[PDB]
Amino acid sequence: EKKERVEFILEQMRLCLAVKDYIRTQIISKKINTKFFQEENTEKLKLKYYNLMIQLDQHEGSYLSICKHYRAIYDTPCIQAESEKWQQALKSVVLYVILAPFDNEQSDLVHRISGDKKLEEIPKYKDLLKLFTTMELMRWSTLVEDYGMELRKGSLESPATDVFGSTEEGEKRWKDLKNRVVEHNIRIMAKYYTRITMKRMAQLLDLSVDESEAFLSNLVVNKTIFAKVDRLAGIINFQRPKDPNNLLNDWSQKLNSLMSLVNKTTHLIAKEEMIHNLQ
Amino acid sequence: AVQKVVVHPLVLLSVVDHFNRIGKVGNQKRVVGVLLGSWQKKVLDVSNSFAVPFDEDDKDDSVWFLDHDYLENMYGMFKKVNARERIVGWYHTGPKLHKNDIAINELMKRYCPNSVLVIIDVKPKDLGLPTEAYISVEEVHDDGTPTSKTFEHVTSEIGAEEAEEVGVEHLLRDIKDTTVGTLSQRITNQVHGLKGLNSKLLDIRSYLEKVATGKLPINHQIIYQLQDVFNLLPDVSLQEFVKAFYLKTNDQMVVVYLASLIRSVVALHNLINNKIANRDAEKKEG
Amino acid sequence: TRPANHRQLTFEEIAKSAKITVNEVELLVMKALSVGLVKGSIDEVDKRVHMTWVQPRVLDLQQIKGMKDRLEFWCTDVKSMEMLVEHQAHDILT
Amino acid sequence: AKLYDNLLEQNLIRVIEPFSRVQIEHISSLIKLSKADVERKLSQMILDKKFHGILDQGEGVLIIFDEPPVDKTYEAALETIQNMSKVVDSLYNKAKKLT
Amino acid sequence: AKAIRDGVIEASINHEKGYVQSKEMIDIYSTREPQLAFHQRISFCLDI
Repeated sequence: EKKERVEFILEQMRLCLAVKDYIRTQIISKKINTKFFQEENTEKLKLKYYNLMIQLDQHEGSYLSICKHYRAIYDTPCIQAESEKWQQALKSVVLYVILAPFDNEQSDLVHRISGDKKLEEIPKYKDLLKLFTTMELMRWSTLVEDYGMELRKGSLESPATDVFGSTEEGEKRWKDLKNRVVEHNIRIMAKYYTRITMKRMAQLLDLSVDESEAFLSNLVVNKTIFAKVDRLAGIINFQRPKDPNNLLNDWSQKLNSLMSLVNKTTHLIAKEEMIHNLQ
Repeated sequence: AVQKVVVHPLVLLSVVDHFNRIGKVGNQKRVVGVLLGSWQKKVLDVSNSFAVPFDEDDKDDSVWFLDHDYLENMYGMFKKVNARERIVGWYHTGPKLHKNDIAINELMKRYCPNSVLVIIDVKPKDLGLPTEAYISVEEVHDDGTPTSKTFEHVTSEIGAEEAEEVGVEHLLRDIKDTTVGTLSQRITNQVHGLKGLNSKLLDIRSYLEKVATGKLPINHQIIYQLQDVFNLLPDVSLQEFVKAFYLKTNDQMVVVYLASLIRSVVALHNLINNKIANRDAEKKEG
Repeated sequence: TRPANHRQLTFEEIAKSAKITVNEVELLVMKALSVGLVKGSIDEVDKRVHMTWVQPRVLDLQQIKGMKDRLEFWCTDVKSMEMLVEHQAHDILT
Repeated sequence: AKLYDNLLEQNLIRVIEPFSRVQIEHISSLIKLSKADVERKLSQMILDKKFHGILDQGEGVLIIFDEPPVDKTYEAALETIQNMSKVVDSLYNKAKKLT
Repeated sequence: AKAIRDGVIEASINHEKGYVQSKEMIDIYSTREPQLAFHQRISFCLDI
């Protein structure tokens, strides 16, 4: 049986949520996340399976398990024709790509949400992904004055009220959005910045040198951003290893690129002579 | 698109013998024919070929003919004797890129999608590999003509085969610089290699012939690569190149020192194996 | 214009040649590296940048003189280094 | 207690990581511990060689530096030497005795 | 002074003060002396 048993067994997971029991909820949802190839008449039912799967992923930190969740509540063929209830579907399809942790899944997820005709009807949220796509971001206070106000505006206020209203999960979105904007500096800082002073970076993060060291610490002990900081001269630097072999090694790389390069023109010249000095 | 080509010695001689068999015309005839073979795994292959009857007049040199009935019957015989073998393109004898070799490809492109041509050499002399293949590309572009189409050379080499190598090495019997040791690379690429770089330095000098005197178009699409070469000329000797260079030379010569260190002792052991073969043979035999 | 000997300019030199202040030339050149017309590293504490790759431009019949001359004695370094190979590597293979 | 040694040193490798040099007065503040036992304990790290670096007595700057040295190349060519020396010692036993 | 002059030791004497300073010269490996200490023995070991 395809529908009724599923309707029976997806009921009691919200009862486990009334227990505040996720360890049972995910096991009894493991029965049904493999239940598919039935997308013919189940209009609201799979959407109830998803809306009982907002919280199992929403509670602890899982801001990237909600990816296929939120595009899966972009997926359902009814939602396309309830535009303002579909406007909050444009909200939930963008309020995680920031919020998901840094990943290759995020770095192509920006392309999975990018290139859409009907998502860019919101003029803000093409620019939001444009910011984390492009170069240096305007700190945090120069950002929240431009976009911490449109969350109340538009026909789109409700998952932005899932960002606003809860001050604790919401505060986790203030500090996770704040994590993405304080991190977005640090990425390209490590990319282009050979050796920068500590005060210049604490000034481009608009906060303390101590909290700046807390930001650089948990990422270099994460070793996702390697840095060699200083607490005597404030002279920090990024990607400064000893390099015994990469000098001549990448020099040999320059040789091979060079020989390919001088090989590139040689077979190109002869036809350029034969188009004006053939006959 | 097309990576490279595979040319066999069988097709290599299978053009030249036809140049011999029409060599009795004396005056002028280019060996143009039909190139057969496959292309698989994005690698072009050339296995069989034949030549088409072709004539050409110097006055009104924009007129070509291929007896396509002869193209149908003999290739039907060839598909018949070998269904695996099929068409792969065409060829012309290619001294210096004759002018009907812009549409010969457009004439018979209705058979092969990438109807490739092959320039061969009739008088074999160079310091490299005298086997050429172009490919057709067209452009509604830049500034030459609103209808513009110029061939581009795909890299070309002689494909070998286990079947044909018995005939290759059988019919060489002349000289073969095997015993690949410390000096095979020295002569195939360190002696021959720098003189390989000689002609590649010479060809940009042959383009440099237009400073004020050569052909009327000037650069446009030549000078980005030219600026890129002198832009990408390698790093000078001021840093760790000499250091880490001396480090790694200073490490490689350790291994050389160990190898020479063993080899003498080995040959010494061999001489002791000779003096046992001398001293206890002189008294025994006499 | 700078040769491949140094090609290392400073933010004071950008602040002179482009008369734009100290706190905006880095935002200029981060945008320049984002666009990709120039390819070089940025030092903050020595106030210098190590520019390596420039966008190629066009040129008249005068730059081909300098490129011709830097080519010409570069030929004979290949002749000269090859000459030891032919002379000393003569008896290894005739 | 012994778990507290490994937890003490687990923090002690944790905060010491991101830099090359610091004064002992900041790491005493940042682990929130003293300076004498931390100075002796860091000395025990660079005595037991579990952490390596150097220390200062004038103000307590810990200079941290690491590279993995080339080791495989020289000694593995060096024990072949003392093999072959014994081989030449055996060459006495078929060469010096014989001819 | 002649120990400086003839080669041997390099660094300076503060002849006014009296201390003779000496610099720490390490990394003689990338200094291409032990390549010569090789090549003397490379050639000879090939010879033997």
